[PDB]
Amino acid sequence: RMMRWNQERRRLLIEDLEARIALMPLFQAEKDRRTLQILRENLEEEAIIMKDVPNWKVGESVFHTTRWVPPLIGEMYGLRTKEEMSNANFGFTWYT
Amino acid sequence: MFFINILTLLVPILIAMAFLTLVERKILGYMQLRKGPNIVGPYGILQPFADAMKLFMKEPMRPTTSMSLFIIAPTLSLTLALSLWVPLPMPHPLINLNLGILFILATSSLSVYSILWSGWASNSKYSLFGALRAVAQTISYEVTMAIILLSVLLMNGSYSLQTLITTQEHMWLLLPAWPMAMMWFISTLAETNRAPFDLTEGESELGFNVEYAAGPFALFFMAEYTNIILMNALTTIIFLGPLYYINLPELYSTNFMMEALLLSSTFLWIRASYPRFRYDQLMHLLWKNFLPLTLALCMWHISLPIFTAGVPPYM
Amino acid sequence: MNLYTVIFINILLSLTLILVAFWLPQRLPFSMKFFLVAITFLLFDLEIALLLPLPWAIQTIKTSTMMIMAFILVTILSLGLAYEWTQKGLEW
Amino acid sequence: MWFEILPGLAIMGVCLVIPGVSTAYIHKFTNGGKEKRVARVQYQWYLMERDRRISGVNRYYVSKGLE
Amino acid sequence: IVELPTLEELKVEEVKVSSAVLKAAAHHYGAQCDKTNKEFMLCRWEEKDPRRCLKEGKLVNGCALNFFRQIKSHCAEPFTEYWTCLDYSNMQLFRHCRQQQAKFDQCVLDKLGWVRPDLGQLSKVTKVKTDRPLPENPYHSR
Amino acid sequence: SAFLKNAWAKEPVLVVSFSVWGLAIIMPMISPYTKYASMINKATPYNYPVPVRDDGNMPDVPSHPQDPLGPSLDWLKNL
Repeated sequence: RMMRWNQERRRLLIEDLEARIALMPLFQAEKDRRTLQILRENLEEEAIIMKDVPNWKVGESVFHTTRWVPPLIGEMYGLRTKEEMSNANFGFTWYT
Repeated sequence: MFFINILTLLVPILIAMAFLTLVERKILGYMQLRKGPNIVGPYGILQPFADAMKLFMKEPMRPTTSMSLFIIAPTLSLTLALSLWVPLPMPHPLINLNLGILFILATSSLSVYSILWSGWASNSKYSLFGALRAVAQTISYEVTMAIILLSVLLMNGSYSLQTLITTQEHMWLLLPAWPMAMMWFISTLAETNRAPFDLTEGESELGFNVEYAAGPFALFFMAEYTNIILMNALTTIIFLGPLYYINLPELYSTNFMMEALLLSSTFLWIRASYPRFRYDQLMHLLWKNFLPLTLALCMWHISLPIFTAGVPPYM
Repeated sequence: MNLYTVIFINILLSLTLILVAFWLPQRLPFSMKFFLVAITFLLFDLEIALLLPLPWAIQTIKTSTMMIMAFILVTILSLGLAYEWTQKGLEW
Repeated sequence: MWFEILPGLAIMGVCLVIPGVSTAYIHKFTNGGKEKRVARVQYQWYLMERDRRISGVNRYYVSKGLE
Repeated sequence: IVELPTLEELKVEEVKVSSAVLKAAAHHYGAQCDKTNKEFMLCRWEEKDPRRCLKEGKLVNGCALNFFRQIKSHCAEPFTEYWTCLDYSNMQLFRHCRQQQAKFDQCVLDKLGWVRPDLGQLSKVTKVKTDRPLPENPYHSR
Repeated sequence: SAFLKNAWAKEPVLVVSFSVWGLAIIMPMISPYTKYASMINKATPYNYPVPVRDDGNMPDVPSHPQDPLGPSLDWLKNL
């Protein structure tokens, strides 16, 4: 019975992993879209505060490579809502 | 709300914890041809509250000692035991932990200290030895206790106690793996220092309560009995899987109630029925009789999945 | 946090009891056997560790290597036990 | 007679079902009548969070095809 | 600088429906809309820079949106029943709801003709050809 | 053999203990399902399957998931 039950369960495990497999492309488009927005939004504020800064371009990759680089969760929310930051850092661990 | 859900899941267990002593002092009684406590209150219902009030009022003798262990230890025993009820998945758990059984195994392991600390804290060389008996046996039985769970998990797919409700939707894990249930039950009897395996509080003085009276006595005391339930409840989730219907969650808890009470009744029944084992007789069982059985049946539970193409679904 | 909330209530409940309990009322015991057990215990406790990831490792694509590895670990420790029995160890 | 042991067991039992029924209805009240989402793996937390952003602030509120 | 794209550039319609709803229809979305999905994904992987594959992404949301509009047109009631039951479960498990699933799946095989993809046949790798030149020097290697 | 017998009746745990040790060391070797474990677990799709560009030189790869080409788990089905 255990052999048959887990085989049934494994098939189910396959049926829902593929369900996200299908849903992922949408999430990828969404995540990126939103991610960039956070970076850019931070750019606006960045310029607003870095303009007065003496000879300090608003933003520059600490890394000279021009490859696209994912931002650290810290970069995305560090200057955003602290609560937002916290949620990203320890939100899942505390779950819900 | 969450706070209310902390009262429930605690008080209710504490009130039930009190009613176990009563159902112990009556079931042992009728087995021994005696009514048991019925004169205080109706049918002895007020009896557990009565002794609690006497115990707290008596002088915590604090007997001459290392003081902060005479106080910290009792607290650890109650804290770990009541804490381990935090993740139990009666129907829905309260704090669902992805590595839940490791939480239960780790929290149990910490209680061995309380025995070690209480034994060192009394200044009776006798006590120092008595604690040794419990501390040694606890870790010993822990070794088979842990391996028996690892065999289970490998057939459950995860460490989360919540998964077993989905693993046991067609059959109890007793049918399969009964050989370990027995070995989980006997190990549950050792880890709660109940009778067959109660060398502690044995001929020492029929060990780590020797110097403990009044409030400290009570806290461990409470701890032991809550554990008595918790471990029985873990048997009633891991091996005896109560029927689960997603539409009505309480028939899971209703049957969890019934199976837990019966297996809690069983260790009460075991106590009256058996003489206590010798200290070495006890370790002779685990290291000679059970550990070779458990380690081999552990391998059978890494093989049963693979060649029966039944590897359990993670998640 | 949810766990933190529960746990501090748990300590509070116990500290409350002991406090009321204390406020309402108003040299050479040694046997290598014991040390030896403790040791064995960890050798076994460590092994429990190397055996704990087995639930995740079951799903490993290899499978053959998984079991080949796990069976070797359990067998070599058990032989350790075997020699513990053969030797005066485990004979208290 | 043994039946006298029952009163005590009953009180224990009632006090062991409360917890299981309580935790399983203080969840279906706080989460809007829908079982609290169990986010074992991040994907689930993501989906959950995504839900929050989708409506109000709470994930339990669930927008549908009519949105 | 960073050449982060502007908001107006990244303001496109999205499904914005409860995870459950997507999940309930996921199996059919993986079916009716992978041609474009894949493309966006292939763009995404080979050209590590999302910024470069943003357009494909707007196409993604769009294709799905109508996918939903068509569902809205037909067998909508079924779908509504299936998602509501699916959402109640904590892990939104598919097997608790099979009677509701059969209706909607059956209906979409009467009204939309779309088909629920058999166990598998979504996990298998796909070949989608895209005009976007296989980015050379991805990783912008020196 | 004779000791075996008494062993079956005296110290009858080790006997059972070893027996299992072996039976677990054999069944895997000889079984009609052992192979499935590495497949059933292999198949379970956890990480997104990234699609390859169509040079058009590949007939093996299915151009669409539901196509009659590619891998199948009908072995998993009706298992």
